[PDB]
Amino acid sequence: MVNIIQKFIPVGANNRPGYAMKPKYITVHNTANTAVGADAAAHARYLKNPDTTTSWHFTVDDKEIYQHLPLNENGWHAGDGNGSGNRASIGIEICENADGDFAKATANAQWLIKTLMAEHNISLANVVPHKYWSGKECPRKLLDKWDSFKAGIG
Ligand SMILES: [Zn+2]
Repeated sequence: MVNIIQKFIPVGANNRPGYAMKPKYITVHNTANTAVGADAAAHARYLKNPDTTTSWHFTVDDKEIYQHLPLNENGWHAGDGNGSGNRASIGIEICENADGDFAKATANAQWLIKTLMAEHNISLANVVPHKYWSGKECPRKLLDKWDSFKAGIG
């Protein structure tokens, strides 16, 4: 059990569409941000920035987890417009801050996905990477061994 801090993007913000959502998929991402301090809390603040344009539900680092959006709304992260990526899936971001431990962040993320699958009846097969929707190289550090990553969710 990892601690999940809720810090919802305010209603009204540009990056919070508010469109109703019934998640059927779960999209895994990698911030691709190696800067020091670029953790979960950092992304929560970043997302509440009035000029931010993207948005997702969870951000994971080696220490804890932040929720930016309710699970009944969508976010912009799968880069596939109104496709199921953005409109029917829970977006999760795994931090890569050089001052943290990616392996530990991944273990925390695997726990979150497992719990998320049980609460919204989402099969392991519907746990896909960002690359599944837009074809972009994301999660970069996870793609190479993607099958092994899912095998560890349990
Ligand atoms: Zn991504």
